[PDB]
Amino acid sequence: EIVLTQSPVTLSLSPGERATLSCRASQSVSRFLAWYQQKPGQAPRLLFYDASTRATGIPARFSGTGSGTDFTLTISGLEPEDFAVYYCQQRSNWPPEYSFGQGTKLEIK
Amino acid sequence: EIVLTQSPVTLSLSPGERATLSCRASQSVSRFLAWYQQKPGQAPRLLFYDASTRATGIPARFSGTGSGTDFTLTISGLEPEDFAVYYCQQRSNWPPEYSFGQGTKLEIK
Amino acid sequence: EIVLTQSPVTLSLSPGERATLSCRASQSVSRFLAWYQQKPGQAPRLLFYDASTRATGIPARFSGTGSGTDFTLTISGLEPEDFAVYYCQQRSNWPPEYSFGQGTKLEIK
Amino acid sequence: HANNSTEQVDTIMEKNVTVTHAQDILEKTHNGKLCDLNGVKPLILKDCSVAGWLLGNPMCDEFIRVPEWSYIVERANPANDLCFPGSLNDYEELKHMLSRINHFEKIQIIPKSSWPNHETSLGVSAACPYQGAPSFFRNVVWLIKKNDAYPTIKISYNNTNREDLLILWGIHHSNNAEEQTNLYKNPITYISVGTSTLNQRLAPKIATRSQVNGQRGRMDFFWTILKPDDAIHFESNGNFIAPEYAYKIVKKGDSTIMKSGVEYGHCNTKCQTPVGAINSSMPFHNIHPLTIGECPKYVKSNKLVLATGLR
Amino acid sequence: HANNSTEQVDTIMEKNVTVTHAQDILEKTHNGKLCDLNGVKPLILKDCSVAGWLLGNPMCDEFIRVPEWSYIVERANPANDLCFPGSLNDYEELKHMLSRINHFEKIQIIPKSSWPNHETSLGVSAACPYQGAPSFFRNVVWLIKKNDAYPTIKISYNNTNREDLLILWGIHHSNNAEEQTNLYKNPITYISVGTSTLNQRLAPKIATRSQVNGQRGRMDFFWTILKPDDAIHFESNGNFIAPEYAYKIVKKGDSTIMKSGVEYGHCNTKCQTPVGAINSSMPFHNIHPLTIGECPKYVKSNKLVLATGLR
Amino acid sequence: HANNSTEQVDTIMEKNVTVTHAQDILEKTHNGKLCDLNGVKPLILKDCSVAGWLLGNPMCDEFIRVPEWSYIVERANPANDLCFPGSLNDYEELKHMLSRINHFEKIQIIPKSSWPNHETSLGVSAACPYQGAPSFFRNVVWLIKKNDAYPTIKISYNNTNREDLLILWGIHHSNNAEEQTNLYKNPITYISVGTSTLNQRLAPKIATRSQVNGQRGRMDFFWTILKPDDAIHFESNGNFIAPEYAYKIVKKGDSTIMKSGVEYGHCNTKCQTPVGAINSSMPFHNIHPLTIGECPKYVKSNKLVLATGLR
Amino acid sequence: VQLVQSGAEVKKPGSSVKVSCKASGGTFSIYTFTWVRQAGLEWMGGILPISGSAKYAQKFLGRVTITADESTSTVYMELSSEDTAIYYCARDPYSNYFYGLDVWGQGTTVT
Amino acid sequence: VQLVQSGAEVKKPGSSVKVSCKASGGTFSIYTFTWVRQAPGHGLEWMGGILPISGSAKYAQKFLGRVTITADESTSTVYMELSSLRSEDTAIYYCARDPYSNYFYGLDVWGQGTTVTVS
Amino acid sequence: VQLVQSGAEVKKPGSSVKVSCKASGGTFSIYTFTWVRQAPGHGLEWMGGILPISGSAKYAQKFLGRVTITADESTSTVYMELSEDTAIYYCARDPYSNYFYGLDVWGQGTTVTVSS
Amino acid sequence: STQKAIDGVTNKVNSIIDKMNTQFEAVGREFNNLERRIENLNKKMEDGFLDVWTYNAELLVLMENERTLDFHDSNVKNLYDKVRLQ
Amino acid sequence: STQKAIDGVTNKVNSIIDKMNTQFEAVGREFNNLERRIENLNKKMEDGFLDVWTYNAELLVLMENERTLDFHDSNVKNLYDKVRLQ
Amino acid sequence: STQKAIDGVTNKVNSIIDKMNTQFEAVGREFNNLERRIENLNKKMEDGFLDVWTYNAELLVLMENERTLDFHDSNVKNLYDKVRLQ
Repeated sequence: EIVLTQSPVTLSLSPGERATLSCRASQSVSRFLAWYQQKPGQAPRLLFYDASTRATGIPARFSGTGSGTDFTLTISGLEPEDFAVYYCQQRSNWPPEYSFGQGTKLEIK
Repeated sequence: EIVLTQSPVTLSLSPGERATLSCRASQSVSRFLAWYQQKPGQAPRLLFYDASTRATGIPARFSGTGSGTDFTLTISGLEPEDFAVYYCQQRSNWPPEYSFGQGTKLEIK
Repeated sequence: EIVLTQSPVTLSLSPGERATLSCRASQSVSRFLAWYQQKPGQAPRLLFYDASTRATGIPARFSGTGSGTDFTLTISGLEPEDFAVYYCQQRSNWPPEYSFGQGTKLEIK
Repeated sequence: HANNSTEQVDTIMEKNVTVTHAQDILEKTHNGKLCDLNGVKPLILKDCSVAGWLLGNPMCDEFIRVPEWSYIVERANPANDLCFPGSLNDYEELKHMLSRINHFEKIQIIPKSSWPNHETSLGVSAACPYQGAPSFFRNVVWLIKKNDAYPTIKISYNNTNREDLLILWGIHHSNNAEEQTNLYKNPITYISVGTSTLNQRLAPKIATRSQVNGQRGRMDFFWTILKPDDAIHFESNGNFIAPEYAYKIVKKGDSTIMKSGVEYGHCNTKCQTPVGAINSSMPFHNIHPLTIGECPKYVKSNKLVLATGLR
Repeated sequence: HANNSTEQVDTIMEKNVTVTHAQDILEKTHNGKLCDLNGVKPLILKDCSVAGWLLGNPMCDEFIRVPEWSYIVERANPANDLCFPGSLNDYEELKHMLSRINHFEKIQIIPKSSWPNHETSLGVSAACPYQGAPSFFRNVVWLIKKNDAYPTIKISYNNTNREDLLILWGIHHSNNAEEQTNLYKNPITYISVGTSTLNQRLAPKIATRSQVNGQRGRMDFFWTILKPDDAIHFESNGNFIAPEYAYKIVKKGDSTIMKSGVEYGHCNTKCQTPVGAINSSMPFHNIHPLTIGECPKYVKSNKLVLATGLR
Repeated sequence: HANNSTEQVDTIMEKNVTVTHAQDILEKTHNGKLCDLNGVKPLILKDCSVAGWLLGNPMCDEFIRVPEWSYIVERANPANDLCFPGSLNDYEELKHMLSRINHFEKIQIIPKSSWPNHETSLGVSAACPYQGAPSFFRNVVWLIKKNDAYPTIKISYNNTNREDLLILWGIHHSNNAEEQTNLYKNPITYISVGTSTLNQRLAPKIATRSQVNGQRGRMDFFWTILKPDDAIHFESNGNFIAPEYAYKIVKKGDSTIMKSGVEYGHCNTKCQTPVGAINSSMPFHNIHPLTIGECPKYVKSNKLVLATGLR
Repeated sequence: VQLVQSGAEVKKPGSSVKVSCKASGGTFSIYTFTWVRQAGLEWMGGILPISGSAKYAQKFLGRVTITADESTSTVYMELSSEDTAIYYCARDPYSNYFYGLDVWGQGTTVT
Repeated sequence: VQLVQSGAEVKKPGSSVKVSCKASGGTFSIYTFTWVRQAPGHGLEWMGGILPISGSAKYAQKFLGRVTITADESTSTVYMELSSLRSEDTAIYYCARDPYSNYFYGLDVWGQGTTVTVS
Repeated sequence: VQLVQSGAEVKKPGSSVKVSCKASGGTFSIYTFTWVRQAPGHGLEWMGGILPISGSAKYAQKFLGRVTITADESTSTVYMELSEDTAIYYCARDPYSNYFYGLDVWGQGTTVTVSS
Repeated sequence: STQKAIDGVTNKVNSIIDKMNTQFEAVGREFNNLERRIENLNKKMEDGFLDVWTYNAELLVLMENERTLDFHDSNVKNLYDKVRLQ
Repeated sequence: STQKAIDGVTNKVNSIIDKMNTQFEAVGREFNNLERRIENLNKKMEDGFLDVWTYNAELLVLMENERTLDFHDSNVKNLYDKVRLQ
Repeated sequence: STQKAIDGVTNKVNSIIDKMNTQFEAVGREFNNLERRIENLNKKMEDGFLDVWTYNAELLVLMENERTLDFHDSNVKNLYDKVRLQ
């Protein structure tokens, strides 16, 4: 199995500045890491995938790089719709087994 | 249908010179005509064909060219055996259609 | 058939020299001859074959050339073991017929 | 020396050098019309394939007899072609045997009066009509039962002439069993052909197929070449498409089967490119690389002028 | 003029002349790793062949759905291949059809609910197991008698889509007579397929054929191409390998079916030599004469430096 | 400098320039006789085709055992050839398998004592006589009924030897039903051959043909390759031509099948051309473009001399 | 191929006369035959025997009737009232091109 | 493709719940399906799933003997059977979908979930 | 391949003998076998033999039509029928067909006494 | 004087046919829909031969023009040299 | 001086693929066991085409080097003679 | 000084083989009576390869002779000019 640890749960944030996340691998994950953003109340939602690739629907405001030991997700300009919890995921070999992180929170400063 | 008119029927001549015939065209017939020579008391004989070229057994004394809209039959030197009535012919369409002229007479003086 | 005549039957020498032989021809043999030697009291042997070349087991002391119309056996360096009678042989066309010689004796002095 | 002219040439170093009077070597213009080769007058199959001609398509009766030719001109996507759907076996080999025959001669072999107990006039179809009325190929006979009988056929032909023949026969691929019963009494059928070099046995095929030209059925034809003093033996029990007319060979030379759509006009041409007649003396041409007769070589470059002067 | 350098160049006279600064034309360095082409990611069949992929090899389940690719990469002497001994007919033509197909779509044409009086889950064998348990192919069906009966099969399909399809079926070459009466019931058997431009009839073969992979019997598969508004018809009496999934063609382009052994790593490549990626600009290369994309030309010369400087 | 001599050479400007001492590069002389290659003596099939040697022709007995050779020489339109009319299937793939075998080893498989219920001596024909008496081939056996019986044949072989093998068998194409029922009591007939790679089934053809060599009948032969540790299985109900002798491949190398008419003389040769022996030491030759062993290159011009001097 | 016709006959006007065009010496089934009358020259039309039809003359498109039998090499004509003179016959070879009526008859008079 | 789940139910610990993941709108037999569990204070978890064309399951090495996952490919539905509930497992559960097989893009379509009560 | 022969026997003048050439060692049906006579005052002579596949014999021209030679291919044994005669008779072996190398394999002999 | 060198060789510089006489004449062959490999092979070999020949022709005419210009420069130069020395 | 022509035609010195734009591109076809003759023919013609193009490439690079050195030496010779006469 | 010029490097002049290491060696294949469609192709491609190679060889011999004569007059010229200047 593979265990992941993320950057810390509490991170106050105010509009104008910029916030960035991270979650760290344990043994090795080549390029298998997806993203989610879960606003309180509704089902999990998709975000950037493949740890670098974009997808339809998500605005250009959100971004992030990675594909290696260090994984990142960098915002450009804060918006009043960017408050939720964000997570990590990975996938194993042909018999497919998964594992999830512990999650990171974000709140208005 | 195709209509043809020839040179004037009466044409007297004496040995020692040339003779030339004519035959009209009306609507175009291209190069699908035939010549003839009928002496009194028998069927005619194909003198020239392809509306230009000649066949076997016809003496070299006879000639004649013109395909498009001119039709001629020229002799080099009048011989005592060149006395008969000559005619004009054509053919149209794939399913055989034919039509004949009226005829011309060359007579001794 | 083909008849062959060999060198004089009687020929004596002493060790330390060379001994040569001869086998004639009558019509034509090309290169279809063989060689044998017969020490007294046993089956014949096989010296240089193919009317020229040599076979395995025969020592290098024995030698000989030929083909064409003259045949020889240039046995050089007389050893104390070369006392026997040597003969000639030839072969014919499809299904074949054979014809042997008469033999030649090399004796001691 | 010095003069005045307005030609150009290309060299190894530069490409836009202007030179004096030069000599062009590439011929670019053409007549753009099909004409006659050395007096011999060609064959124009207006809208008809080779198979339709050799089998006798009902709407191709303009070529029942043809004099000596030089080449065969054909059109792409020919409408008439074959009507009752099927195939010609080794059809590409037959079109390779052509372009080597310059003259033909239709000869009558076993006639319509050589089949006493066999019907020969009630074989037609709506796939190949004639002026509304149904029809059928003219060089080949379809045999059907007569008074509820299809007796075995045993016929032979000996090539007494000093020429060779090309014989074409066929098989019928019926759709169902009821159709085969309606046409021929015997369910199981076969055809055998035997020559001094040939040995063939075939059987029909019954299955379910689609609709093309409104016909749910197929046909298959075959061809062979006979020899002087040789003999051909036919034997069949059903689904036989017997021949009536054969083809002689009396001349062998150089020809070419082309594909073009240009009209016919009276000329006297020497080399015939597929798209237009050409007559020139330059040692290089550019139009089309499939020519008949003698004419210069083919290159792709657009400018082959070679300098002769100075400066 | 005079300077200092340590270069060399070959000429007609001498082969060891040392010259000043020159320009290289040949390209030798290469990166030994298979990577992506213009953004699109390739297809890496790890240890499977093409027949195993198309037929659904149990030990090749990793490619049950694949996005758009650029090329197919295979490995020499692949282990999996066809488990059950047999032969795909016209196997070399199918591999030529690919390299012109760049996308696939798996469609369900005949579901398991369309076989009421026919077994479908008892067609396993020890030739192709899965985690020890026996199994069989995934894209085709092996039919077997049910309740001691094998009724005649009559099925059809009309390609309502605007694209073409690939259909795979097969026949069974039983070993002895007892085996055929065990799996099926009718001794004499046939298989028929009929389309607009197809016609085929086949029968099995019973003999002794030694032993391969521990299995003595054999199999034989066939393929076809369908068209819009066309149809396919199947009739059989036994020894039938019916299909489940077909393949749709939705894109055409340039590809290549190459054989290699190099691993996979993430990159961005423009031309893929089958032993190593290359990204260069000079107009000549030397690695391997089978490239996909846009590479310079291939020469066998070990050195192709052409001088530019003086002396 | 200046001298005197009477040579000539050709250049781009002029074709009749006379130059001083030059060096010739083309070979124009040849020995015109067939001789040995590096001491290895060739094989001269005087008047005998390959089909008559491999099968065994009664009037080809001179090659019942041959040593190691270098090349096979054959004469045009060979008279002896194969007597009983027929055909060896894939006759031209076999002649490509040859020119890679440099040695043969005749072996005795399935001896004459392995048939207790089938005759093997009354299988003669008048088309292949020996010294005025009827005979047949020597490497195969034509089985006929014995005591009014033709029981089914079930035989097998296992290639225990390291070297491979070449097995030849055949079929009989009878003329009518009476002939078949005379030779073999069973009307319906089949033969089956099964190996680890080959699978085959065949049936005869009964029809009427012409007279070739006075024989109204045909026979067909086949061939295969067997690998070490594998097996071959035969099974037949009639029309069988069982084998007796096989061929063991012991050496592989470079050879050449050539067609010629020159006689045999004793020499030593290295560059044997179809029409003449060659022993030269110059790069270019002009005689014939199908050589064996080390040889100079081939061109078609006649004046390849290149000048070396001045003036 | 030599051509000879039927003969001569005299009948009342308005009736029909069957004039023949018998020939021999080749394959008659792929040859074009016409009719020429002289009551200059005139035309009626004929029949290609392998097709089984006719192309009648537009001058009298309902006048004549032409038929041919391909087992005896004979062509018929039905002329069903100043016709008091001769009727000839002719033949031109080849189909896709026209050369000319090379083989002509001898004549047939009906009064 | 829509992946509306089954519904909601309440049952005391120790028992088993059959949470269903219904879907429609394509070929269900070549797709990847998994489960994500969310106890209140337990972030995101995972169990495993089934590929419906093979007939096996790749369970979770954390609790490899916990759950049982099966699929029916004739009605486009997936199951799950976790037994011996405790007081810890009380909150909602989720189902998901992942396309393609030889590559991992991401769990694209998720749904809305199923809520349970344990006491 | 090894060659062994019959042995010795004595018979009165005019009769025949049946000397054999028993052998073993491989394919015996594609080899050339002949006979050589070594009467005391006769040097080396020849009589002929048989190729076993063909089934014939090329008899000598000195004693034309004298002896009879036959061979059986199921037991690897050649025969000879010979019906001044006191002589020993050898057996030989010539490999290959289209070329002549030599009578490589030789026997050991067989003596026949005639006397009176 | 030019008649001795260039005007007398006009028949040779023109009508290059004497060296480019054996060219690959294209012959049309037809194949069905189950012999695609052979038809593809025929297409590529014909195109390759045509490409080789046009390459040769263009290269040949290029050097012919270059040597012709160099020839004119050379003989006018040496003629100037000799008339200046004399 | 040299930049007027040599450094200006350096685009022609490189980019040799301007004339070698269409080269025989090797493609892979696979034949089965019983089609040895056709596969043998394919192999031999492919190798022949590759060898022809290799010969062409080597020959042109040789001529380009030769003519380049010739250009340099003739150039410096003509500048030498003009500056000597001036 | 011809030993330094050409006489000591006559080996290369007679070693034309180094360029013709690989020439299309004709191989013997035949075809039956119903397969003249590729036998024809085989014949034409073999003839084309032979024609290409003989054209190459002849044209190469032509440049070699022309360059040899040019080289010889080059030597006569340059020794002429050194003996003139000295």
